[PDB]
Amino acid sequence: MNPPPPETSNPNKPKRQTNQLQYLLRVVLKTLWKHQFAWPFQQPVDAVKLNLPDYYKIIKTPMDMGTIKKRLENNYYWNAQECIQDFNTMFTNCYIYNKPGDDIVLMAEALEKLFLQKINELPTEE
Ligand SMILES: Cc1sc2c(c1C)C(c1ccc(Cl)cc1)=N[C@@H](CC(=O)NCc1ccc(/C=C/C(=O)NO)cc1)c1nnc(C)n1-2
Repeated sequence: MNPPPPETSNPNKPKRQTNQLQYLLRVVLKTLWKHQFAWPFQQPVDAVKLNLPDYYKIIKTPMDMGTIKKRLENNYYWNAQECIQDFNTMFTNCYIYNKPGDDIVLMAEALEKLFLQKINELPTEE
């Protein structure tokens, strides 16, 4: 069975808007989301439909861009680092579960290259 998805709303979690978080939505997420290779990462891994019964035995901190998108739209984060960590968790999970040269790894690598290029221009905090 699939686990519940990561939370995207929690009144107990401190949060704010920052210009860096705005950039993470308007530049970083938008750039990756529209990419031809985005689709496997646009929602949680459905280990039932994909017949990956071991997925959530290996991947204990799942993350995906659907979750990130909702978190950004909900202003769920306190700082840019929290959101950058979610992106890196997503990429790392893919590399942990899969193997070098797999199609899904090539897709993650293409998205990660753009992620790195955009994060390199993260604005200074206002
Ligand atoms: C909806 C999702 S989420 C997700 C995947 C898919 C289809 C994929 C995946 C996505 C795109 C591509 Cl091109 C190949 C595999 N992988 C699995 C992991 C997975 O099933 N591995 C086995 C697998 C199954 C089918 C193919 C098909 C190739 C093909 O060319 N189809 O004809 C290859 C390996 C995986 N990991 N991390 C993520 C994220 N994924």
